Amino acid sequence: VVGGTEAQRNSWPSQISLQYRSGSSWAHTCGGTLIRQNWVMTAAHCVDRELTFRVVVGEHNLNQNNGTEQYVGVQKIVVHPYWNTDDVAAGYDIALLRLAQSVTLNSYVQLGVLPRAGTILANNSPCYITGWGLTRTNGQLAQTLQQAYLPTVDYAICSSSSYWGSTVKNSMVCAGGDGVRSGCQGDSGGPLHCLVNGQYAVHGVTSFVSRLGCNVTRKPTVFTRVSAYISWINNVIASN
Ligand SMILES: [Ca+2]
Repeated sequence: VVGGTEAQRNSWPSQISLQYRSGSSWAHTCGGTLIRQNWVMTAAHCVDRELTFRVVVGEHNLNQNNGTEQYVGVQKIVVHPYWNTDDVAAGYDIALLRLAQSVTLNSYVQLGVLPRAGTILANNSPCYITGWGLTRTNGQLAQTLQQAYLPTVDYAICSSSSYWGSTVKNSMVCAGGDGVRSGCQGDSGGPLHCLVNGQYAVHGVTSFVSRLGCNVTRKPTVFTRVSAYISWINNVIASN
Protein backbone atom coordinates (compact mmCIF):
# COMPACT_ATOMS: atom_id res chain seq x y z
CA VAL A 1 0.00 0.00 0.00
CA VAL A 2 1.48 3.32 -1.19
CA GLY A 3 0.65 6.07 1.17
CA GLY A 4 -0.76 4.32 4.26
CA THR A 5 -0.09 3.69 7.94
CA GLU A 6 0.36 0.57 10.10
CA ALA A 7 -2.84 -1.19 11.02
CA GLN A 8 -3.42 -2.18 14.67
CA ARG A 9 -2.95 -5.96 15.06
CA ASN A 10 -6.57 -6.70 15.76
CA SER A 11 -7.97 -4.39 13.13
CA TRP A 12 -8.46 -6.41 9.98
CA PRO A 13 -8.93 -10.13 11.13
CA SER A 14 -10.19 -11.56 7.85
CA GLN A 15 -6.97 -10.40 6.12
CA ILE A 16 -4.75 -13.25 5.16
CA SER A 17 -1.35 -13.41 3.53
CA LEU A 18 -0.94 -15.70 0.49
CA GLN A 19 2.56 -17.07 0.18
CA TYR A 20 4.32 -19.51 -2.11
CA ARG A 21 7.25 -21.83 -1.58
CA SER A 22 10.48 -20.48 -2.93
CA GLY A 23 13.26 -23.06 -2.37
CA SER A 24 12.82 -23.88 1.28
CA SER A 25 11.69 -20.35 2.15
CA TRP A 26 8.17 -18.81 1.98
CA ALA A 27 7.38 -15.49 0.28
CA HIS A 28 4.43 -13.13 0.33
CA THR A 29 2.83 -12.67 -3.09
CA CYS A 30 -0.78 -11.54 -2.42
CA GLY A 31 -3.59 -10.72 0.06
CA GLY A 32 -6.92 -12.53 0.59
CA THR A 33 -10.01 -12.39 2.87
CA LEU A 34 -11.03 -15.45 5.03
CA ILE A 35 -14.77 -16.08 4.15
CA ARG A 36 -15.21 -19.56 5.72
CA GLN A 37 -12.87 -21.28 8.25
CA ASN A 38 -11.78 -23.31 5.22
CA TRP A 39 -12.16 -20.85 2.25
CA VAL A 40 -10.20 -17.76 1.23
CA MET A 41 -11.16 -15.25 -1.45
CA THR A 42 -8.23 -13.89 -3.50
CA ALA A 43 -7.49 -12.59 -7.06
CA ALA A 44 -7.22 -15.08 -9.92
CA HIS A 45 -3.95 -13.61 -11.28
CA CYS A 46 -2.42 -14.41 -7.87
CA VAL A 47 -2.68 -18.15 -8.43
CA ASP A 48 -1.92 -18.08 -12.14
CA ARG A 49 1.56 -19.60 -11.60
CA GLU A 50 1.98 -23.24 -10.72
CA LEU A 51 3.31 -22.67 -7.24
CA THR A 52 2.85 -24.29 -3.86
CA PHE A 53 0.77 -21.93 -1.85
CA ARG A 54 0.06 -21.59 1.84
CA VAL A 55 -2.24 -19.19 3.74
CA VAL A 56 -1.29 -17.29 6.91
CA VAL A 57 -4.13 -15.92 9.06
CA GLY A 58 -3.77 -13.76 12.17
CA GLU A 59 -0.59 -12.46 10.69
CA HIS A 60 0.65 -8.95 11.42
CA ASN A 61 4.50 -8.58 11.09
CA LEU A 62 5.82 -10.67 8.17
CA ASN A 63 9.32 -11.16 9.39
CA GLN A 64 8.74 -11.46 13.24
CA ASN A 65 6.57 -13.94 15.20
CA ASN A 66 3.48 -12.08 16.45
CA GLY A 67 2.35 -15.09 18.53
CA THR A 68 -1.09 -14.96 16.67
CA GLU A 69 -0.43 -16.73 13.31
CA GLN A 70 -1.94 -19.86 11.91
CA TYR A 71 -0.38 -21.51 8.84
CA VAL A 72 -2.40 -23.87 6.65
CA GLY A 73 -1.86 -25.38 3.18
CA VAL A 74 -4.13 -24.90 0.15
CA GLN A 75 -5.78 -28.04 -1.03
CA LYS A 76 -7.98 -26.79 -3.98
CA ILE A 77 -7.70 -23.56 -6.07
CA VAL A 78 -10.98 -22.60 -7.90
CA VAL A 79 -10.58 -19.72 -10.32
CA HIS A 80 -13.42 -18.02 -12.18
CA PRO A 81 -14.18 -20.04 -15.46
CA TYR A 82 -13.87 -16.88 -17.52
CA TRP A 83 -10.65 -15.45 -16.13
CA ASN A 84 -8.04 -14.69 -18.86
CA THR A 85 -4.52 -13.76 -17.94
CA ASP A 86 -3.72 -11.89 -21.18
CA ASP A 87 -6.58 -9.55 -20.31
CA VAL A 88 -6.97 -8.33 -16.67
CA ALA A 89 -9.16 -5.45 -18.04
CA ALA A 90 -11.59 -8.17 -19.01
CA GLY A 91 -12.44 -8.90 -15.37
CA TYR A 92 -13.28 -12.19 -13.57
CA ASP A 93 -10.15 -11.64 -11.50
CA ILE A 94 -11.28 -13.71 -8.50
CA ALA A 95 -10.48 -17.18 -7.10
CA LEU A 96 -11.32 -19.41 -4.15
CA LEU A 97 -8.86 -21.31 -2.06
CA ARG A 98 -10.06 -24.11 0.07
CA LEU A 99 -7.81 -24.64 2.83
CA ALA A 100 -6.36 -27.99 3.66
CA GLN A 101 -7.71 -27.46 7.27
CA SER A 102 -10.15 -25.06 8.94
CA VAL A 103 -8.57 -22.20 10.95
CA THR A 104 -9.51 -21.41 14.51
CA LEU A 105 -11.53 -18.22 14.78
CA ASN A 106 -10.51 -15.93 17.70
CA SER A 107 -9.77 -12.12 18.14
CA TYR A 108 -7.19 -12.22 15.33
CA VAL A 109 -8.82 -14.73 12.86
CA GLN A 110 -12.39 -13.66 11.98
CA LEU A 111 -14.47 -14.04 8.83
CA GLY A 112 -14.85 -11.32 6.21
CA VAL A 113 -18.42 -10.02 5.82
CA LEU A 114 -19.33 -9.97 2.00
CA PRO A 115 -21.85 -7.44 0.48
CA ARG A 116 -25.35 -8.42 -0.67
CA ALA A 117 -25.65 -9.29 -4.33
CA GLY A 118 -25.92 -6.29 -6.67
CA THR A 119 -24.85 -3.73 -4.14
CA ILE A 120 -23.20 -0.59 -5.63
CA LEU A 121 -21.69 2.08 -3.46
CA ALA A 122 -22.40 5.78 -3.79
CA ASN A 123 -19.43 7.77 -5.12
CA ASN A 124 -16.80 8.84 -2.60
CA SER A 125 -17.85 6.18 -0.07
CA PRO A 126 -15.36 5.46 2.79
CA CYS A 127 -13.29 2.38 2.20
CA TYR A 128 -9.91 1.18 3.50
CA ILE A 129 -7.44 -0.89 1.46
CA THR A 130 -5.20 -3.12 3.52
CA GLY A 131 -2.08 -5.19 2.73
CA TRP A 132 1.62 -5.96 2.80
CA GLY A 133 2.26 -4.83 -0.81
CA LEU A 134 4.67 -2.13 -2.06
CA THR A 135 4.92 1.15 -0.21
CA ARG A 136 6.45 3.01 -3.20
CA THR A 137 5.92 2.45 -6.94
CA ASN A 138 8.77 -0.01 -7.68
CA GLY A 139 9.71 -0.06 -3.91
CA GLN A 140 9.64 -3.15 -1.67
CA LEU A 141 7.02 -4.95 0.50
CA ALA A 142 5.96 -3.74 3.93
CA GLN A 143 6.73 -5.89 6.89
CA THR A 144 3.87 -4.73 9.03
CA LEU A 145 0.33 -4.64 7.61
CA GLN A 146 -0.52 -1.20 6.10
CA GLN A 147 -3.95 0.48 5.58
CA ALA A 148 -5.05 3.60 3.68
CA TYR A 149 -8.36 5.45 3.33
CA LEU A 150 -9.43 5.05 -0.32
CA PRO A 151 -12.99 6.54 -1.10
CA THR A 152 -14.79 4.95 -4.16
CA VAL A 153 -14.90 6.51 -7.62
CA ASP A 154 -18.19 5.30 -9.17
CA TYR A 155 -18.35 3.51 -12.52
CA ALA A 156 -19.58 6.59 -14.45
CA ILE A 157 -16.71 8.85 -13.34
CA CYS A 158 -14.31 5.91 -13.48
CA SER A 159 -15.18 4.83 -17.10
CA SER A 160 -15.09 8.40 -18.28
CA SER A 161 -12.02 9.62 -20.21
CA SER A 162 -10.14 11.47 -17.43
CA TYR A 163 -10.13 8.33 -15.22
CA TRP A 164 -9.89 4.75 -16.64
CA GLY A 165 -11.90 4.83 -19.81
CA SER A 166 -12.83 1.55 -21.35
CA THR A 167 -10.12 -0.30 -19.41
CA VAL A 168 -12.54 -0.65 -16.52
CA LYS A 169 -15.89 -2.47 -16.50
CA ASN A 170 -18.96 -2.49 -14.18
CA SER A 171 -17.84 -5.78 -12.64
CA MET A 172 -15.17 -3.62 -10.85
CA VAL A 173 -14.96 -1.09 -8.09
CA CYS A 174 -12.57 1.85 -8.33
CA ALA A 175 -11.26 3.55 -5.12
CA GLY A 176 -8.77 6.48 -4.67
CA GLY A 177 -6.73 8.19 -7.39
CA ASP A 178 -5.57 11.20 -5.38
CA GLY A 179 -2.03 10.22 -6.43
CA VAL A 180 -0.82 10.06 -2.83
CA ARG A 181 -2.48 6.80 -1.62
CA SER A 182 -3.13 3.50 -3.34
CA GLY A 183 -2.80 -0.21 -3.59
CA CYS A 184 0.43 -1.54 -5.22
CA GLN A 185 2.00 -4.99 -6.11
CA GLY A 186 1.72 -7.51 -3.21
CA ASP A 187 -1.76 -6.05 -2.40
CA SER A 188 -3.62 -7.90 -5.17
CA GLY A 189 -6.29 -10.37 -4.07
CA GLY A 190 -6.62 -8.46 -0.82
CA PRO A 191 -9.65 -6.71 0.65
CA LEU A 192 -11.30 -3.29 0.02
CA HIS A 193 -13.31 -2.77 3.27
CA CYS A 194 -16.21 -0.37 2.95
CA LEU A 195 -18.25 1.02 5.88
CA VAL A 196 -21.95 0.31 5.31
CA ASN A 197 -24.67 0.54 7.87
CA GLY A 198 -22.26 0.67 10.80
CA GLN A 199 -20.41 -2.46 9.54
CA TYR A 200 -17.36 -2.93 7.35
CA ALA A 201 -17.90 -5.14 4.45
CA VAL A 202 -15.41 -6.52 1.88
CA HIS A 203 -16.54 -4.92 -1.40
CA GLY A 204 -13.45 -5.23 -3.55
CA VAL A 205 -10.70 -7.82 -4.29
CA THR A 206 -7.51 -5.75 -5.35
CA SER A 207 -6.87 -6.40 -9.01
CA PHE A 208 -4.83 -3.69 -10.56
CA VAL A 209 -3.12 -0.47 -11.01
CA SER A 210 -1.76 1.67 -13.81
CA ARG A 211 1.43 0.73 -15.68
CA LEU A 212 2.62 4.27 -15.00
CA GLY A 213 2.58 3.45 -11.33
CA CYS A 214 0.60 2.59 -8.33
CA ASN A 215 -0.35 6.07 -7.03
CA VAL A 216 -1.16 8.29 -10.05
CA THR A 217 -3.75 11.18 -10.03
CA ARG A 218 -7.00 9.96 -11.58
CA LYS A 219 -5.92 6.28 -11.85
CA PRO A 220 -7.64 4.71 -8.87
CA THR A 221 -6.95 1.14 -7.74
CA VAL A 222 -9.27 -1.21 -9.52
CA PHE A 223 -10.82 -3.93 -7.51
CA THR A 224 -12.99 -6.87 -8.59
CA ARG A 225 -16.54 -6.14 -7.34
CA VAL A 226 -17.54 -8.83 -4.86
CA SER A 227 -21.25 -8.03 -5.04
CA ALA A 228 -21.18 -9.15 -8.67
CA TYR A 229 -19.85 -12.62 -7.59
CA ILE A 230 -21.95 -13.71 -4.55
CA SER A 231 -23.78 -16.40 -6.46
CA TRP A 232 -20.65 -17.84 -8.14
CA ILE A 233 -18.83 -17.84 -4.76
CA ASN A 234 -21.64 -19.59 -3.06
CA ASN A 235 -21.99 -22.17 -5.81
CA VAL A 236 -18.38 -23.08 -5.36
CA ILE A 237 -18.46 -23.36 -1.54
CA ALA A 238 -21.50 -25.69 -1.63
CA SER A 239 -19.65 -28.21 -3.89
CA ASN A 240 -16.23 -28.97 -2.29
CA1 LIG B 1 4.66 -13.00 11.89
